[PDB]
Amino acid sequence: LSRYASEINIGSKVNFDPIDKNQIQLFNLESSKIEIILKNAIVYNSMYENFSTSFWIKIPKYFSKINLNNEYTIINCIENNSGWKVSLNYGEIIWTLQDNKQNIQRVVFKYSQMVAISDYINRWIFITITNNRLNNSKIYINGRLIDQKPISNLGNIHASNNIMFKLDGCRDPHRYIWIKYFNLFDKELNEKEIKDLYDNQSNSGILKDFWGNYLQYDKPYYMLNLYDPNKYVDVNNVGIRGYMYLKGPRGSIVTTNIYLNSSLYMGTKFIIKKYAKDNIVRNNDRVYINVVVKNKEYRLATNASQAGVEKILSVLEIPDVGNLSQVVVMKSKMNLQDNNGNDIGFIGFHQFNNIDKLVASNWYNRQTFGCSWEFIPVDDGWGESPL
Ligand SMILES: CC(=O)N[C@H]1[C@H]([C@H](O)[C@H](O)CO)O[C@@](O[C@@H]2[C@@H](O)[C@H](O)O[C@H](CO)[C@@H]2O)(C(=O)O)C[C@@H]1O
Repeated sequence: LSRYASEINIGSKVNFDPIDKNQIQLFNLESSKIEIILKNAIVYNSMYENFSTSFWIKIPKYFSKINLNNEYTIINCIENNSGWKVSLNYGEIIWTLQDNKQNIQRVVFKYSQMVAISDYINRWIFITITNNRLNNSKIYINGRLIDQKPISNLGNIHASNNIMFKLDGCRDPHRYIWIKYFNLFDKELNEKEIKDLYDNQSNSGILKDFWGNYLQYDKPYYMLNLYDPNKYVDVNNVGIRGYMYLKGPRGSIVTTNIYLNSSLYMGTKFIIKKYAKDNIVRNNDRVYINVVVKNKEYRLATNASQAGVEKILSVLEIPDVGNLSQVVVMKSKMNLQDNNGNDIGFIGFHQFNNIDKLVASNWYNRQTFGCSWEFIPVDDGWGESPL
């Protein structure tokens, strides 16, 4: 789907996401490419006309020293040494402009791999790049302005007729990217236009996992509580006599001079089960939550007749749930309901004798709280090994 091109050439080694066919995976392989041939009107050739581009990208973590000092192109629109391109490097997204007089200007976005929880590593991020031929070129990340450089000294920019989506110059043989929702604009977008594009293309009716992919059923997720991200979920004991609690701190995954992050595959995984025709978790879906303890699934539930508004959650055997409250209404996070269809509360945590146990409390519904979760599945772009 491209309203900019008359011909779309797809190499034999382009992979498409089966759950979300909008997502395109381009490998560091020579047939892993998509060339689009712009319509004659969309082709850029001017000294004064402003233009802007936007796209979503998910960049896997850089794992080794073979990734340092290796700027490689991913989106190429340069012909006869003139035009624009998007390139990548170790912890960098790079925008480059070239005129017909060997003038070059680069605008760069930088993110670190030496952070506990990154917002960019192996996660979908919205990139917007805007260009005002009378002053500056700007790069936005998730709608926030990051950096800007002057381009007014650049003469005529005759871009290419084609746009080549392909990893070019990359020395990492395992390297790939995910890309979707490429767009071109014949104006300099302002912050509000970028803000609206970011929200419009977010698919707010579908829940997303930690990496930005669609939330799915029968997919094991490691849980992260956004109020205190240094904790992970554990199960004291299975049965109505045990509870779920948040214990910390998280571990570390390290590779010297490359990355130092918190480990994400920690704690008892959650598995979302269907209750009330695909494997996509949408807003207001009523689902079941299964929790694995020692490689065995059990049903998350509680006894809402317990004292206090904070209803401590237990992990019971599925055949032995009885009439205990278990239905969860997913929301884009988890609103546990009783069998009467009434809210018991958003799933969060509450301190009980120095133990931050997971509770379902309507105090959240009344009122970032302890009910803010992220679902972290195993992903090749992260690289960690599940313990
Ligand atoms: C005590 C503390 O430092 N933090 C609280 C936190 C804050 O009250 C608030 O979210 C700051 O923005 O809120 C959390 O705790 C809640 C309790 O304060 C409340 O009485 O009961 C809640 C459960 O029904 C919940 O435990 C939270 O938002 O989860 C965490 C912490 O206690």
